[PDB]
Amino acid sequence: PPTNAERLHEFHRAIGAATPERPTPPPPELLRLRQTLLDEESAEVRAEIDHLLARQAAGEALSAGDLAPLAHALADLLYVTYGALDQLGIDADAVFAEVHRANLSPADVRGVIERLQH
Amino acid sequence: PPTNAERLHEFHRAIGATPERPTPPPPELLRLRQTLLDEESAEVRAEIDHLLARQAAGEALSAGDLAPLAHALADLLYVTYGALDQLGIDADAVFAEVHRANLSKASGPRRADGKQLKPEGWRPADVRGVIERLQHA
Ligand SMILES: O=c1ccn([C@H]2C[C@H](O)[C@@H](COP(=O)(O)O)O2)c(=O)[nH]1
Repeated sequence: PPTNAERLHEFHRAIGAATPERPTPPPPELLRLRQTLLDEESAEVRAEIDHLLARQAAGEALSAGDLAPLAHALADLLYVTYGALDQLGIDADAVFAEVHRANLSPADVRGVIERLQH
Repeated sequence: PPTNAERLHEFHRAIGATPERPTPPPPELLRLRQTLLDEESAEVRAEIDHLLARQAAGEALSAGDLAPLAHALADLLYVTYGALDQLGIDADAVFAEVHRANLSKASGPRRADGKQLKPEGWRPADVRGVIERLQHA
């Protein structure tokens, strides 16, 4: 099964978006787009959390189905976060794995980037 | 090979914190996840602003210079995956549904900054149906 990071690679290739094989310093325009998309989706997460909190405050008993907009927005946020890493040429899974290693047990992301060049 | 969502599950088992099926959370837990999302987002925002300033000064960035951004981005994945896992929601099921509906945008126009937009007749992911599938075994 494809990982979510590999899925981003498929998406960018299907839309004609830069998706380099190895870590690649980016043009400013790429950085600016990635910041915009991250701001867009994290605002949507925030708004969907605010709706849940407001309903709960008024006594509503949330159902599982009631979580679908927030889950959708959280997945959208994953999507643009992975997307930033993909457009930088950086294997997100390799960086996530090193972060996970440190949390589970210090993350050397600089070392992962260096290794990804080769 | 474990996915990143499954790694978050492992991490939550290791620290003593999560449901198997979608479960409405207590409000305090929501406020907590928002706080964690807000802290890692701000790190990402400042690091990109950091790199943008260096380029505006004329610096040619190297791949090595990308490590704090890559680190901040992975921390953001971690707490975003963590949010879905504490909700009892399988991130990979949701993501696969979001992904299929993003692939279907390929023929749409593009915004000036490069954002892919939706073509005529596009239809969104049915994340409600994913939740119901997850809720009902
Ligand atoms: O250039 C783009 C345009 C869209 N998306 C994905 C992120 C979200 O999953 C979703 C957001 O699209 P909008 O609903 O905001 O148009 O599409 C990208 O990854 N890159």
